[PDB]
Amino acid sequence: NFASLAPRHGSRPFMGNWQDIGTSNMSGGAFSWGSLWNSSTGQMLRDKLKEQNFQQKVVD
Amino acid sequence: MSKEIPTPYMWSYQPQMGLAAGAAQDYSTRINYMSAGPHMISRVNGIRAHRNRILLE
Amino acid sequence: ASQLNAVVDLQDRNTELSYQLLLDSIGDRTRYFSMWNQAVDSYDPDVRII
Repeated sequence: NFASLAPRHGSRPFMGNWQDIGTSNMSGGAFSWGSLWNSSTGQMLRDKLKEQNFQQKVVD
Repeated sequence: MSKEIPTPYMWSYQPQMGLAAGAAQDYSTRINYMSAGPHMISRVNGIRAHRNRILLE
Repeated sequence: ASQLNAVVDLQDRNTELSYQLLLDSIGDRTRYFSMWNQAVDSYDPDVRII
């Protein structure tokens, strides 16, 4: 019916899961993809650069 | 142990000559049930009997 | 009642190291949990490698 106006992955309209429709509140509500004087100029730059990507559960 | 359900003997190969060397009872795969009651002990004995039937045949 | 033990321990097993590896595997390790004194040992990677 409405499959026409959907991105198509090839002769198969890419309609997502319907399970997903809105609940968050204050307890029991959590979502994935969670959070995470100069002496030695060694791994300091490495740690500064380390705050640029998490591969934790990269999904694609 | 028991003369009716015995732990099997496993052959040892000598690669070099091609004959079979001496064998021995299997000593690496024994089950330690020394901390079990009669139920599981009978179950394990039945299992070893099944294994022996498979081998003989 | 059953005057027989139910935990069998050999000298071969290393339960300390096994528990360490399990803790590493199931969850993150660098986090600190004071309940079990759960602090993992480490070095400054600048001290180890100059």
